[PDB]
Amino acid sequence: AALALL
Amino acid sequence: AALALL
Amino acid sequence: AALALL
Amino acid sequence: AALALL
Amino acid sequence: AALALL
Amino acid sequence: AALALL
Amino acid sequence: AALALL
Amino acid sequence: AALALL
Amino acid sequence: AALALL
Amino acid sequence: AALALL
Amino acid sequence: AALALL
Amino acid sequence: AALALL
Amino acid sequence: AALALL
Amino acid sequence: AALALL
Amino acid sequence: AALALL
Amino acid sequence: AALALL
Amino acid sequence: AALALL
Amino acid sequence: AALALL
Repeated sequence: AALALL
Repeated sequence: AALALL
Repeated sequence: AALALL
Repeated sequence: AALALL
Repeated sequence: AALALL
Repeated sequence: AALALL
Repeated sequence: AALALL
Repeated sequence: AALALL
Repeated sequence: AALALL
Repeated sequence: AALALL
Repeated sequence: AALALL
Repeated sequence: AALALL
Repeated sequence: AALALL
Repeated sequence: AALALL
Repeated sequence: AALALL
Repeated sequence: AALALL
Repeated sequence: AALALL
Repeated sequence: AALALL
């Protein structure tokens, strides 16, 4: 899994 | 922005 | 699965 | 924008 | 499935 | 706009 | 199926 | 506009 | 089936 | 079935 | 507007 | 099923 | 707007 | 299922 | 906005 | 499941 | 904003 | 699970 909050 | 690869 | 909120 | 690939 | 809200 | 491929 | 609201 | 292919 | 509201 | 109120 | 595909 | 209120 | 795919 | 309130 | 994928 | 309140 | 992946 | 309050 790969998660990003930008 | 919010991104997810699952 | 691939999710994006922009 | 909201995008989903499932 | 592929969903988009723009 | 709202698009769906199912 | 393919749906569009524009 | 509203389009459907079923 | 193919439906359109324009 | 397909229903529309416009 | 109100749309339904059933 | 697909429902929309716009 | 209110959208549902079921 | 996919639901949206916008 | 409120979005759900279930 | 994926939920968003924005 | 409130986001959940479950 | 992945949760965010922003």
